[PDB]
Amino acid sequence: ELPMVERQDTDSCLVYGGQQMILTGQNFTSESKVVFTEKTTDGQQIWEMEATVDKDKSQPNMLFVEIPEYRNKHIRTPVKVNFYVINGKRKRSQPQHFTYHPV
Amino acid sequence: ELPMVERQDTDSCLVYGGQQMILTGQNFTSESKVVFTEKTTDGQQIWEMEATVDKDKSQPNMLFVEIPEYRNKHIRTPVKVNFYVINGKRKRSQPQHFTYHP
Ligand SMILES: N[C@H]1CCOc2ccc(F)cc21
Ligand SMILES: N[C@H]1CCOc2ccc(F)cc21
Repeated sequence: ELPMVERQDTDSCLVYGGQQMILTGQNFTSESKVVFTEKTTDGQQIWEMEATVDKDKSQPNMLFVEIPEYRNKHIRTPVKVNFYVINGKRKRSQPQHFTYHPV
Repeated sequence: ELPMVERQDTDSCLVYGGQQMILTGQNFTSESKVVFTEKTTDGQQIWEMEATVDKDKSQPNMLFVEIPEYRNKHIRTPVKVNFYVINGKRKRSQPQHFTYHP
């Protein structure tokens, strides 16, 4: 019943974001949300940003997602972040991995 | 809820193993296990090794893990392996990536 992500077609991009990522998986709906986050090693969440889903193109096994602009556009080394797909208030997918690179 | 791995502070190490890897995530418990694996491209698992967790230091969002020694310390090129966190008999995280170097 949870959203599931089997694959993503994009693992990185420049800090501005603003490019399409395709998620292959299961149990996506027009109410699925995609949420990018980042945590410190000790687990404090220091970033959260919802990503825009293209709901016309998306299908129950295929989500089209616009990668967010990263929290700090002035980073000087690549930064590892996560994203998950969530249905409702609690049914979230496993966390996926993504990397932003400096301009 | 399944174990979830959001971060690892170590992506690789030498075949000796023994250094500490911190995993950041969710739904870890004192019974969580960390299992390293290797499989061929036809998908046959050719290595399985449980990694020792420091259960005193670990928290529900942090696992302190001793990286295992790799199965063959005489390799001459790096080897890609996976690891996962498992609670109970079958509730596992998706596979994470790791590399052993010669
Ligand atoms: N285009 C609709 C119908 C097909 O199923 C989905 C799944 C996710 C989504 F965002 C939109 C849609
Ligand atoms: N130190 C205990 C209590 C806090 O939660 C955890 C989580 C994982 C673990 F290995 C041990 C513990």
